[PDB]
Amino acid sequence: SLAHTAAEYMLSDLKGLRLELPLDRIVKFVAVGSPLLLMSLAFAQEFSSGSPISCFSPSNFSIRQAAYVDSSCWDSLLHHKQDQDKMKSLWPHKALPYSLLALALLMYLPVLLWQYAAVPALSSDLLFIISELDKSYNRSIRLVQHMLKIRQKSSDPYVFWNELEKARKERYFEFPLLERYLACKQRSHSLVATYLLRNSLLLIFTSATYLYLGHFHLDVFFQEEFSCSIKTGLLSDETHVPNLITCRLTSLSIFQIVSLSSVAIYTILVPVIIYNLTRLCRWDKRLLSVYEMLPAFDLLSRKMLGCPINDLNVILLFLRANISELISFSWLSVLCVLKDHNIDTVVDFMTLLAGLEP
Amino acid sequence: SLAHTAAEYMLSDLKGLRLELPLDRIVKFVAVGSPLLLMSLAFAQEFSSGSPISCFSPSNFSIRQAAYVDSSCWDSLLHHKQDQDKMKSLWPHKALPYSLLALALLMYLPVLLWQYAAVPALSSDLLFIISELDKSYNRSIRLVQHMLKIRQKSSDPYVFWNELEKARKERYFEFPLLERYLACKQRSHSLVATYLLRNSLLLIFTSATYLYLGHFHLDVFFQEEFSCSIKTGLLSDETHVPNLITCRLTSLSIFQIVSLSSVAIYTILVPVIIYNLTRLCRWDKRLLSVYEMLPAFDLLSRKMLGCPINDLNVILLFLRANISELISFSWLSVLCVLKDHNIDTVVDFMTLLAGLEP
Amino acid sequence: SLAHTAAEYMLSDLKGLRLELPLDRIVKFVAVGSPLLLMSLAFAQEFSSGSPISCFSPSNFSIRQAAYVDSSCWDSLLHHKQDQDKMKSLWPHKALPYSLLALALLMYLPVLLWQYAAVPALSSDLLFIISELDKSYNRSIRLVQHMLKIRQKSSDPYVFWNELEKARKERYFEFPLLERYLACKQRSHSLVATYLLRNSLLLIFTSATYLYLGHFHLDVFFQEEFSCSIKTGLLSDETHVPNLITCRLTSLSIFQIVSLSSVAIYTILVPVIIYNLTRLCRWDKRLLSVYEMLPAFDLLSRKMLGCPINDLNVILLFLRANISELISFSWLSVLCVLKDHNIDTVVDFMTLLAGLEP
Amino acid sequence: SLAHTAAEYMLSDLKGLRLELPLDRIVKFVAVGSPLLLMSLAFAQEFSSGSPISCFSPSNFSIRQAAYVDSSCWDSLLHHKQDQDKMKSLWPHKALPYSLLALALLMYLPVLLWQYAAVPALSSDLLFIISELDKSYNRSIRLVQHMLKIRQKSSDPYVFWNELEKARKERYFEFPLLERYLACKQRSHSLVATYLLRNSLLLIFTSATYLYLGHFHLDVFFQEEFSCSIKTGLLSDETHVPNLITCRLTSLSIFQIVSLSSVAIYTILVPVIIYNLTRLCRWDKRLLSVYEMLPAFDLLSRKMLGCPINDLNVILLFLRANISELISFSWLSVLCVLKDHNIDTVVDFMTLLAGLEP
Amino acid sequence: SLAHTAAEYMLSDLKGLRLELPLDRIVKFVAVGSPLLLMSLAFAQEFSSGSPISCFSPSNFSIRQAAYVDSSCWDSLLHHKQDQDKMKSLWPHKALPYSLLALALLMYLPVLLWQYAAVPALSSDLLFIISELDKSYNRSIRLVQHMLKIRQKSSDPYVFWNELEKARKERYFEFPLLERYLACKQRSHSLVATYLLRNSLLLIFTSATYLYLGHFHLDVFFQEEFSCSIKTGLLSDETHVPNLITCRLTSLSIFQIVSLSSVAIYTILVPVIIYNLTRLCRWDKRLLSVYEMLPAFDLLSRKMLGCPINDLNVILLFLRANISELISFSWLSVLCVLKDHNIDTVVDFMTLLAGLEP
Repeated sequence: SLAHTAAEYMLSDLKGLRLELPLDRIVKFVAVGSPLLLMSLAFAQEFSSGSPISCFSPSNFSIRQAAYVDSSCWDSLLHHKQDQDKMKSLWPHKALPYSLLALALLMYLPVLLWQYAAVPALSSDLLFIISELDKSYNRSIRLVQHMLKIRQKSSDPYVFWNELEKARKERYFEFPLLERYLACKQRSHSLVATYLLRNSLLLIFTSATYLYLGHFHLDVFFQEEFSCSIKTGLLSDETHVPNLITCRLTSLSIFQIVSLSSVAIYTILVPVIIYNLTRLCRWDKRLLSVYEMLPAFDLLSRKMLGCPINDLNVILLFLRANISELISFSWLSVLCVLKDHNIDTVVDFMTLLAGLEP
Repeated sequence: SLAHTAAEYMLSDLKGLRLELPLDRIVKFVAVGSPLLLMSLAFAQEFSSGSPISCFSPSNFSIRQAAYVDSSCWDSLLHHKQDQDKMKSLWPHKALPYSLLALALLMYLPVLLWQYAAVPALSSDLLFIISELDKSYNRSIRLVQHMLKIRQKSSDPYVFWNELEKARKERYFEFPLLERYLACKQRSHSLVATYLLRNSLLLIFTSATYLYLGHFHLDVFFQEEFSCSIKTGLLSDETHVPNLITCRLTSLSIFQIVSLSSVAIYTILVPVIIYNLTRLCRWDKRLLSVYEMLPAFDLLSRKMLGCPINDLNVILLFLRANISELISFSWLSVLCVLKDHNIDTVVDFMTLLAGLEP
Repeated sequence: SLAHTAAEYMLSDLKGLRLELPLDRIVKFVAVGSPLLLMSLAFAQEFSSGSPISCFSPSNFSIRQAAYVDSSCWDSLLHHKQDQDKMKSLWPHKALPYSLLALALLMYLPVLLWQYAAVPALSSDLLFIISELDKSYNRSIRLVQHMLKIRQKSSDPYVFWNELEKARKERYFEFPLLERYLACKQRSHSLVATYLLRNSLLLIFTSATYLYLGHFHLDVFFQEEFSCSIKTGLLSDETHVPNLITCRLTSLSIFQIVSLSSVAIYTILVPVIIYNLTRLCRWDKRLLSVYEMLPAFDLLSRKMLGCPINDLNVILLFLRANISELISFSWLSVLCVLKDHNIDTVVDFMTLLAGLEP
Repeated sequence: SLAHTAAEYMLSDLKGLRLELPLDRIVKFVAVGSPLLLMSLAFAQEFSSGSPISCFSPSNFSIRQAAYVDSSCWDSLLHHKQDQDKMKSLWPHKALPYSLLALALLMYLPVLLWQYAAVPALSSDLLFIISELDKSYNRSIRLVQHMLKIRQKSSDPYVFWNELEKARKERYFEFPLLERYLACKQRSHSLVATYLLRNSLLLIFTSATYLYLGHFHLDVFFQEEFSCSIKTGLLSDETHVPNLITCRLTSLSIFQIVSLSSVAIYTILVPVIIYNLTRLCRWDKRLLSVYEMLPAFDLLSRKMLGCPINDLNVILLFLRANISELISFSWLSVLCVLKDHNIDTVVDFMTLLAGLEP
Repeated sequence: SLAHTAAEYMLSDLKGLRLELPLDRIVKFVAVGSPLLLMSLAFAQEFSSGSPISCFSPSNFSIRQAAYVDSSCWDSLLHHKQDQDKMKSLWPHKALPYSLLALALLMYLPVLLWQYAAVPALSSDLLFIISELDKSYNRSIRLVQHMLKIRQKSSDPYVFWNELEKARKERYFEFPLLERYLACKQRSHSLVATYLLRNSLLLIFTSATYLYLGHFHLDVFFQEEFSCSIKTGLLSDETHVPNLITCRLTSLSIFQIVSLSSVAIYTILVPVIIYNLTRLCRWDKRLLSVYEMLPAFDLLSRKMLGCPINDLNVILLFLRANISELISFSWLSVLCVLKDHNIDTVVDFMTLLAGLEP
């Protein structure tokens, strides 16, 4: 079916960076593939419907005549009630796959906008941050690997605290170009617009589905039998039944079940995206206690102020997801025992030297 | 069929770590793939159903009329018993594929929540622990080898009973970071909760399946014949049978066998999960006699006290499966002849140099 | 469906250079693949049409006679209206797949034309320009290295407003080699209009679609029944119905939705190509500030004069996508915010030596 | 068919070691795939059964009435014999594919038991044993070569009959870790239990198949006609045949041939299992003569006593299978001409020297 | 069809050794694939059989009654001839695919027997022989090269007829282990039995096929019209024809064609196997003349005495096939011009240094 091909092409699972959160990933699957899956079950496989409409034609009719009769009403679904002559339409029955595929394709717009308008600028400059925050450790592997050796002969903090203080606050161990970089991305507001827009389109599309099911569905929902007319044109001058009565919809159950499942999936989907939206309303202070002492991570910790709608929010949010690839997947992750003013300072430094990598 | 594609994408069998225990793999495979296989076998392959319901129409009816009749009841299963007019439903016969697919999808949530909420941190801990445990080889044979070489040069107390403290309490024998890490780890309880909840979800889903098969099934089980009505609408003003009796279900045997198989497989499946849960109720003391002599492995056996519900328990359980990968898949495993107080400790030592690796 | 094969072969997704604008790629995709999607949806999958026409033959006819009836009228679509004898044709219903396939294959013509007549000349110029423009490493920081060290010896305006006049006005800082190329390349006007012609081709194609839809469609839009004639030949000498009335078009709905979708998608598409056409109508000076300071990139900002219809426009626009690939972007990226005259001349310098890459 | 997919997934043919006896492999193949082959041939391909039952309905009945007739008997297989009213059922004809599939899944369980309960420990043991065995070469040719080189420099007792004791009881010729390892492993009884259960499960399963064929089959074996009844419900008040006689089974020949093939194949298979079981009842001394002269292989032949039910028997049986991989697939295998006391112990020597590998 | 799958799995076309004579390969291919090809051709593809039996029921019968007539005799093929009551059966018409599949499976037994019981030992022998004979190049040219270099310095007996003795009876020119190995393999008679059985089982199977075609075929070969009986049970008390004559077999042509092709192909195949059997009955000495000059190959030509049923025979037959892989595919193969007593031996010699390879 077309659903399988769409799922293969659409919604199918730099060079190492993770540019997309597992929450948003799961939301994208559960919002895109669900209508495709419902289409696949509905119009194939388990329920081979065959003819979606059946008619109780009079016995005098021939087989070809009955075929004409029950083929001339599916494209003319009109309830010719005796109550003037309010011909109520049941066009959602013939348009259900259309609506499902339209919803499926509408679900793919926000991810396209996120992939097109924000991925390149994000990717290039985060490659810049990862390409710069690897030599900060290379400083340590090349100038504090003897920090123990010059110290170990003598004692007292005069050979601990100030020996490297001017070798950590210097020309060699600094990155002031990044200071201006983060200071300025604190001011810009372009990248947050993509995220908020991505969430808002999914919200408005879910509301659109809600209203669509509210107006057209839920009205012809317990209706299964209607009377149609055939003598409404060139056939009016013929001696046969003026009204073909009791055309029964065979696929009412799948209609009801598809509608109910479509309601339920979006009802359970709604809270996840609002949680993702409120994720950006606060400044995260989970492990900032250790970030303030780390040399390069200190400037991540100091610019922790002001209104929480800034590009630095998104940058740090994506960093925390990429902070454990292979190299920061180290003592950074290992430092879980320093989470419990002269002894805490020296104990923390020996643990830093205990993980002396090579 | 959707069964083949679902089994392909879903339930399809770092870089070396074993993040799943084999019994868990077996139980997830059995509990997930079985509904797929049953629904595939039932509604395809050997028994071509055709139409699940057959009707005994009066001979006056035309072929198209009979098609309308047997199509207007497969979506309107309502037994018009003469006993007022208790219209008992027979919906599960129609809803069986939906029930199977919903059960299959529901059973797969626990593995998702495990792989998302436990894999990263647990993998980090395993990699760290194995990274410092692989060092322990050249710490008992590269550090203690001058013990028997000194033992032959002296006799008793100062050479074999007064050397076991100046060498064991030595800075090349002591691992502070690992001990502090284990001390911090055994206090944490975050990781075990995932294990308990993933098992409890399996139990609660099995109980829900039992409830579903107990209330909806087991009632329409020996019923194969039910009389329907068609003149319950505008067809009331027509000259034909008022109660079309004897619309017969065709797939009753399939219904029975599917229900019985679903009951039996989960009945035999239940005890494994409770066994897995109670595996954490005790401290494993099978081979601690050999850990307590090794430098690094003494710490693992030392912090075995108090209530066993801690992350240290699960981390040891998942480590034990990985102590036999390629490097600890060595002398440690070869140390099987040490399971049978001055001759014991020497005999334990030249066996160490027997497997001197290079 | 053959539409799947066409989408697989056509419209299927040097060695590093990007030669297509992403917006142009999206326009190409939505213009080419859409008619294939409508054709595949319309005549397969969800809607098993069967026979697009049905006939209400008299009951005297046999099965094969009715087969002759409904086969002799599908290929002879002529409404024998009683209003002299204007047999209106109903041929668009038959020719819809031909029209869709013709439109889809017509959409690909501008793509092949641009691929064949633009890319060959374009690629060499772009790669050459990149080859010389990447040279600033051994042009700027090697040749402007003796600026900061020179500063501290002397004082401000006689150390940084006198050595500029000789250093930049010196052979090794000069790039007139590129200057003759760029100057002679702007005299050319043969290739400037290739892009304009490429856009106008698809614009004329869209106009053709509009005229075809407004002329032949939109007339047979609510006509679903018609009376045919069978005794319009050698059967004229027979005793049967002369006007075999009531031939009903069962697939009118598919016709209406495909026509409406074809109108709507192109209606949304039209302004995008106009925007792309207007993109060439102005000088882009968004980041001209950074270009003029760097030696090599200074020439790019230098030659922005005259009418904006020049080849250099095409090179620069297709180059901005390729200028940001790996190397030239890195230096241009590190500045971004810097858009805010003696301190400015130096603060931009230690930023350059902050990112000394090795 | 499902049989093809089942054969694809299951029953499908470290890093170089052979963990399965070829006889056990062919036993597994012929014991698992045979019911799959019978399933594939019986209900597909050559004999498109269609409806496995046919009914001699009265001529007055309509087509749909006959469809109801032959659909209401296949799921209600009950012979309404006039002999009270012993309604003998013919359920095996329906349950044959289910029975075959259940047998197929059942007979594969011992493979899982062997793969899960014995493979890792066996692999560790064999890996240790070959890892130590490969070293035995440069200890009898690199280390004993100065026996014949000294032999011509002297004569008889002190050069060939007294040097074989000083040169055999030396530390370079001793393997005490091996000796203790095999001494401890011969006491264990865990590994043999898995193998004996593996054979016993096959034997019990074959006996269960014999009982199943004996009781339920072999009774409905020459019956092809049975009189059914339809007036056993709401059709009791109807004017039709009270005993619709003569329902004929179409696939009786398939039934008989499948039963005969099923019994015959396992009857042929039985002796191989008991042969495999009794292979453990004796100590194998086929080439023990050559083992006793090699340094490392002497200990293998030394612990050759007592009751043969030990894990040592299994480890040696599996060792002989991998004794010809790439390195022992050499001089040891070449040592076949030494199978035909002063000349014997020197003639066997220069043969070792001639095969000096590099 | 299972014909395609069976040809895919079986009959499908160390690391360099050729362990099968290609005549055996082609004869196995022809003997195994021919029944599969016949099965695929007969019951699929070109000749869409439909139903292998047609019945002439009286016109009073209904359509379902006629279907019961058709299906009540195909499984009860019994010719009720009026000649007492010899119910001659035509079961081979039904059992032809069964016979073809059984024959195809039976053809595979000798192949697996040879692959399992003889391949390892023969492969080991060939590996050892090739490994030792590949050293023979630098033993007749790098050892014997100082013959003509000395022959030109002397004249006749002591340089070309007395130096051929002290040099050919020299340690570096001798391969005693090869001679002893070949002598040991001469007495053994294990591998020859495998080849003899591999041919004998094929002969026995061909004779069995001839007997099968003789006894059951060739009797019902011109019979296509038989009269059956249907009132042979519960139908006896009915009013219809007692002898429902003329059930005509519509697949007699394929029966005759497949029988003729099956007998013809085996008749053609018979001589090849007996030729292969006789191939082992003589010592092959086609190029023994050039073998007796070479150092190591002289031993091979030496041991051709006595009865030709020995293992060295089969070894040399397998050698002559793989003597031309990559390194003996050299001067040895080039030694074709030396096939035409003092000038011959020198002429035999400088050709060796002419092909000095490097």
